[PDB]
Amino acid sequence: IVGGYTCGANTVPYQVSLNSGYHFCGGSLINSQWVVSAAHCYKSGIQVRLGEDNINVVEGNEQFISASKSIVHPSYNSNTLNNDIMLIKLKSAASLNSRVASISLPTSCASAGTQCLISGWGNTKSSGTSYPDVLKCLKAPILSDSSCKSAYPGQITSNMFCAGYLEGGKDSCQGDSGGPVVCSGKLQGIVSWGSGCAQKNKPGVYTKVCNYVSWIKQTIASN
Ligand SMILES: Cc1ncc(CO)c(C=O)c1O
Ligand SMILES: [Ca+2]
Ligand SMILES: [Cl-]
Repeated sequence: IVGGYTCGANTVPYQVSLNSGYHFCGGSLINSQWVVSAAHCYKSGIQVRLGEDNINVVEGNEQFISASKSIVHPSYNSNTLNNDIMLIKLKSAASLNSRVASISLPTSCASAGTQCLISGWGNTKSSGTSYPDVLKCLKAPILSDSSCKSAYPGQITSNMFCAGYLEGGKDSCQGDSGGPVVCSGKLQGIVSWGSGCAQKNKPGVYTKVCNYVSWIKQTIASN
């Protein structure tokens, strides 16, 4: 996250770190046994780390649970990042509490200047490299479909939205991938991609979760 703020320990209790010896991606806890992330975050040997603030210090609220199964979306395209969504089942149920809690799936999609909370352990610099140890937060509105398409010609599908600021300075960034965008208590986005970070006219692009809820519920109900 570039130009955001320190969230505060466990203030984003649905935020997960995906760990293959190091943090490589975010995710969102959607019930005691399931995480949603980006398909582009897929790899074997995932440990899900819940209850995390400092990803480099054991602070006392962590639950470390191995993935038993990963399900990349049937229609995921790695070239276009169309359908950039995957589900991860935990080998054991997370113990849900005030600091480890699932985030509601949407019943409807979000719209315009709906303010959203984007979070992750990604890079905090635009033209440098600094990875934070504690979770960073950005409040950002969803941008118009027309603005998003104008910003990224021939790249934005109906399964994508832009959120952030066309003036730049505030954005998601590398290592935020797969993390949440929460708008009025609902998981509406997954951190998907961008052109650099916090560049003018190049806001973050997000997986439109509302398109995927029937697939998420069907998949969870049969696995
Ligand atoms: C610009 C930019 N924005 C977001 C992400 C999230 O992964 C990445 C990397 O995957 C990136 O390069
Ligand atoms: Ca920790
Ligand atoms: Cl910078």
